[PDB]
Amino acid sequence: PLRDLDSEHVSKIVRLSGIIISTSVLSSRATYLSIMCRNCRHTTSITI
Amino acid sequence: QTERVFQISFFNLPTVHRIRDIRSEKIGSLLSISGTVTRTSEVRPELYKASFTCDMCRAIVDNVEQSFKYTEPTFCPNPSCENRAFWTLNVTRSRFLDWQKVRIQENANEIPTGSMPRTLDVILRGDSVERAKPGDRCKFTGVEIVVPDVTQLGLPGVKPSSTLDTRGISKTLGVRDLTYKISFLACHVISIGEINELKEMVKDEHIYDKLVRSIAPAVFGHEAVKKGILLQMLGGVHKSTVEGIKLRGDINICVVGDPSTSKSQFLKYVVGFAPRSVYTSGKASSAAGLTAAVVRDEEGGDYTIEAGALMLADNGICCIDEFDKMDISDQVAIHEAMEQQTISIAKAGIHATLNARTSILAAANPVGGRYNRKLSLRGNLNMTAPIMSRFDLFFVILDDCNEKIDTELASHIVDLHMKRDEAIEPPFSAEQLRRYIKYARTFKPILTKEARSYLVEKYKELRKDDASSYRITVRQLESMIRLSEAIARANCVDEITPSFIAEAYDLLRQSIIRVDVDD
Amino acid sequence: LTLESLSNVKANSYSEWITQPNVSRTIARELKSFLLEYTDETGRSVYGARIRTLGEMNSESLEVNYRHLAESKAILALFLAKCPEEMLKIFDLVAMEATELHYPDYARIHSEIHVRISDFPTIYSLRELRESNLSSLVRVTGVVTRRTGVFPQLKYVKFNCLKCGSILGPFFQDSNEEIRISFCTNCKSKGPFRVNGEKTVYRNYQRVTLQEAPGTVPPGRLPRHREVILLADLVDVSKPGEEVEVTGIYKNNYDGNLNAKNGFPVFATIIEANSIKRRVFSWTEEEEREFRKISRDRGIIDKIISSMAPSIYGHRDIKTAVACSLFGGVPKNVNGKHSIRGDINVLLLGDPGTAKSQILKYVEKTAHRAVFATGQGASAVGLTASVRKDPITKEWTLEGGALVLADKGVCLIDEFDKMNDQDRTSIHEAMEQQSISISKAGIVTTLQARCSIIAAANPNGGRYNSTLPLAQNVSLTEPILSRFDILCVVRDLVDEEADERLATFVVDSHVRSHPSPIPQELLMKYIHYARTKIYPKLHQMDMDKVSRVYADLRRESISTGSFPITVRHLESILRIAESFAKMRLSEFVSSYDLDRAIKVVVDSFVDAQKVSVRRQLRRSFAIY
Amino acid sequence: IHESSKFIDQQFLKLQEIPELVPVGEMPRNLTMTCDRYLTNKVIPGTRVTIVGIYSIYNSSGVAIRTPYIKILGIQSDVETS
Ligand SMILES: Nc1ncnc2c1ncn2[C@@H]1O[C@H](COP(=O)(O)OP(=O)(O)OP(=O)(O)O)[C@@H](O)[C@H]1O
Ligand SMILES: [Mg+2]
Ligand SMILES: [Zn+2]
Ligand SMILES: [Zn+2]
Ligand SMILES: [Zn+2]
Repeated sequence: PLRDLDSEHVSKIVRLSGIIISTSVLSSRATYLSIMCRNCRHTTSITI
Repeated sequence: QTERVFQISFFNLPTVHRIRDIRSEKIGSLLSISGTVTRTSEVRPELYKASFTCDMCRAIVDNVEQSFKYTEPTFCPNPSCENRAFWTLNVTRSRFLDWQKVRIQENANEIPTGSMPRTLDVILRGDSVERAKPGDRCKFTGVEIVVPDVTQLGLPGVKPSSTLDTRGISKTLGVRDLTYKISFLACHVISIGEINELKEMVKDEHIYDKLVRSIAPAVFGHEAVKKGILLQMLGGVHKSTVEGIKLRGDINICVVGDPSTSKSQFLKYVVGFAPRSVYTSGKASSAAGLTAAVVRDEEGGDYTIEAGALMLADNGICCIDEFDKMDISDQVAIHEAMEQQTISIAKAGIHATLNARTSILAAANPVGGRYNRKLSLRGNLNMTAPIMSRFDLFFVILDDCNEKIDTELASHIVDLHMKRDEAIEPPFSAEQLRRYIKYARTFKPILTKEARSYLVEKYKELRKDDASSYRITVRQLESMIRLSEAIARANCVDEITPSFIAEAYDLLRQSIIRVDVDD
Repeated sequence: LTLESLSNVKANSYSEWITQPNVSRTIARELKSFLLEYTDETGRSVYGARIRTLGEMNSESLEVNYRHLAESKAILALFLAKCPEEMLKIFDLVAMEATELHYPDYARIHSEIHVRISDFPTIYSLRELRESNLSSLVRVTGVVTRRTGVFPQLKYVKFNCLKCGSILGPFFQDSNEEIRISFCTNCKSKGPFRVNGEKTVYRNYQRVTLQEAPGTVPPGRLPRHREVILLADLVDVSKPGEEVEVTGIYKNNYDGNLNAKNGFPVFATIIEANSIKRRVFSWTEEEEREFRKISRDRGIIDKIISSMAPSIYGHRDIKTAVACSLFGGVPKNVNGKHSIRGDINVLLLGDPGTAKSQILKYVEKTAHRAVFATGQGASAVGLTASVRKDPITKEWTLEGGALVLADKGVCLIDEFDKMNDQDRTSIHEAMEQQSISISKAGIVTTLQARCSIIAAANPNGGRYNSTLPLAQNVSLTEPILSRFDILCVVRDLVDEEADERLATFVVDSHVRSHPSPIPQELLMKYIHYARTKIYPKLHQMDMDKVSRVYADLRRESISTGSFPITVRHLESILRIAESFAKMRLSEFVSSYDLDRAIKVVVDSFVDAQKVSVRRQLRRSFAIY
Repeated sequence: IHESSKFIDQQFLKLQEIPELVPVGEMPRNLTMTCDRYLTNKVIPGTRVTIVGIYSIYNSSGVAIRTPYIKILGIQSDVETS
């Protein structure tokens, strides 16, 4: 149950039941980034 | 082993100053002032003499005097280190004092024409903390001080400013504002406003009649209300059962009359006599002003409760004029104070249970201006059923046209105007009567075996006679018991006798009136 | 050193005395001696047995008694009073070593043992505390007014070096100020460093607000309050509204920057807890055979009916109805397409001064899941569902009424006749469909409201009118009234003999309060076991009687010209028979139970009728 | 350089305990959950669900306190309101 959560269960897998009351709007997060340096013009990439 | 802090206390000055007469040429001198206390805070520690450690070197500087602000040392004592700004505080090895803040208000009789009351903040230290309660008249002796005030930035006029002199400095910006307000720091707090006579009173065997004839002397007649008010000032007994059921021991009275009757003089008498009493009116009072209100401290970190009429009348009598102009919202709080003796606060995330052990004196106008003798009591009043049930005595004042009574009444009224206060000659004075009431409240009567069986038959007499304007239930039996312990306290004895049961029964039966019917 | 040597302090203060290594070793050895050399009156190893029950449940906390430590070794008691913070670390290491000495490899099943002092002489009220009490052991009373959730606190912290990607080893957190590192041993740097959440071990944390109990506050003054911090096994013990006893340490919050903050230099205080104590329906195989034994005594029904409100005089019919609705029945689903409820509703209609609220109070102390709401008053719970904002956390919450909160239990509505339209709609929905619907703030849902209703109401005017039917004395409507099984009418009839006993009882109460019965404690548990495991049966040999009884009561009702009789009356008959049978922990509904049930419904119908109809019926139905 | 980058979707949800088996007189407690990619827009408020996830913390009065939250790894709905 939701009230039976303690310090033991931290970085561990739990199974929970309940009711949903909120759902926010979808946000954008990056997965692949391409960048450039504003002074010398060096280019590289990033993967998340 | 540390040294003991010493405090000096002066008192008994020649003159006492009013709050509306404080000037700025008396700053930093000794004076005594008067006022009424409204709000108090909890006791917190105060930094007095601190220990600091250097940050360039690690040296220890102890016993730095703070003097109303957070002062830091201005020179490392080592002749080598040249530190003057960088320090750290050892909170483990510093010496503290006790600190409380009190709020005061101007007394009612000292307010000028057309103006509103003034306020002032009082600081207490050491052993003077927790001597002032809310709703008290106290005299303070202390020193008139000034504290910073950033609320004045915006007022018209020239506001003084500070700067450093650049004439004399060799060269090849710190302006501070001088705005202050007047505050007060106290060293002495006092709350202001023989057996031979008491033992003489206890003996006289007409003491009850004299006490009745000493109440509200300015009012003419109306002896039933005078008896009721006395029994309400004396009180009953508070009991508790095995199951935690609480048996109530306060008497609640309601006086019913139209705007013609002299029903507000009774209330004004009680608010002038009794120790802890408050006078409130129906449409000049809000719910927060009756129960309580929550305000936040400037010091930060805590909150404070501010008392209302019901809390300022704890173990006392609350006076309400014009009970019929009360709202349902206020009446649900009054009912909570009457069934329970608690007030519940839930606002802004604060939960608190507060004590309201108070009696209710209330004056109500008939529903249609005048009292209809053909209707029942319920038909003439405008109260919620829960509130009406828990009132003990209902007194109705009706007018009669008799010539001799009119002559007496007119004589009395004119006498008071001609002769000032030499028109009363009461049996007892107010200072005499307070002492007797205080003595009487410390007796705890018990019932006797004759009393039990007399009560049973008196209850069966009431019930058979009621089969009217107000029907008889078990609540009336409990009211009978309460009134019995009230009369026993009036007689200053320790056990109830069947004679007092007769007076209680007669009083209750007389308070009831018969409904008039046509034909 | 020796024990009488320690009692000559040779330092500036107690704190600096206790931290010297030589005095710490001495006190650790002397604590080991206390642990392994105690003996009670008889001589039993008081702490030996506690340390073996430590093994079974595998707990992480140990209870110590200050009286014993004052008995044996007094300087330790003085140091415990003055500087408990330093003492408790030493005392907790000693306990852990002693436990390992009796349970090997317990450092895995648990890594630290906590000491909690049980008794302690001086007890303070919250208003007495002053600045002389700072950093000292205290014991206080109060009432719990607020509670927070469980947050994790750092215990064994691991750091990352963001140049060479290394995990720096366990570092300990003192519960005073946050710890920060400065040196990487592998790459030799003071660069950026961040805590590894995944490899860290945390601790339980919760905060509570304690208020002076209203009763003790001296006249004219207001209650004071303080804050309490609970760590590890102490979280979630005292729910709001209870009275507790706290043993802990009185400290200052080192607020922040004392600079700025113009004004006097004042500080705030907290209490850090060590032990909490309070100042049930679960049963066992010891009491089960006693249940079964009491169940075999003929006439358990009338014992139960007289063990109910054990402080209101007379009113047997209402007590019988209370027992019936406090035991219940069997809900039914016929192949997932037809439902007949199990709970039995009870309405009380009575004149002012007949003790209905007292029975409603009793039901709440006697029951497992019971909730209280008021129609026209001030209560901590309403009847309508809603979405509101939490003052503390600043969050939106879904809250149901007392009907939803009391699922599989009982709901107690006081002053039933003064409801507003909203409460009436909620009540009707709950009683009819047994589920609450809400469409607010994007939430569309249906909730379960399988609850029993008991209600109290006052007639119109104030007194009962016997010359008119029930529907014309009360302000409720037939749709709502028809959803109640049993109706009780309390009439204040002026009878000379009854007043004698009523007044006798009432006066005896006051006289005694001056400054058959089954015990309630067993009844409370019998009620839960019976309603958990007892599902009585309806074998149909006993169908012939009820068919012909219903036929007669239908033929009579139309002839006399009164309320109609519908099959809801027979359904109530059977549902009440279920309860009377379940009273005997039975296995097959008897005919005796059916006959007992029949009286309740027939009496209700007969007594809720006009005077003339009532005289006709009280003679016609004389056989039942 | 935004025209050369790729993105995904992330959502926040709050779960509440069943409003029925709650302590009497206390506000229900709730938890904050995070999900992304192929788990978004799968539920609506008012639904009773089974969630499998990881219990973790993030930093947001007290010496060292952290706020818990759950990373979603599965969703299963008891039954939906048609
Ligand atoms: N039959 C009775 N036996 C014992 N005590 C009784 C009885 N009838 C009334 N009382 C007592 O009389 C008082 C009645 O108060 P209570 O609020 O319980 O009555 P009520 O009928 O619920 O009130 P009301 O209908 O006026 O709102 C209580 O002290 C109660 O214990
Ligand atoms: Mg009631
Ligand atoms: Zn570059
Ligand atoms: Zn220095
Ligand atoms: Zn490194």
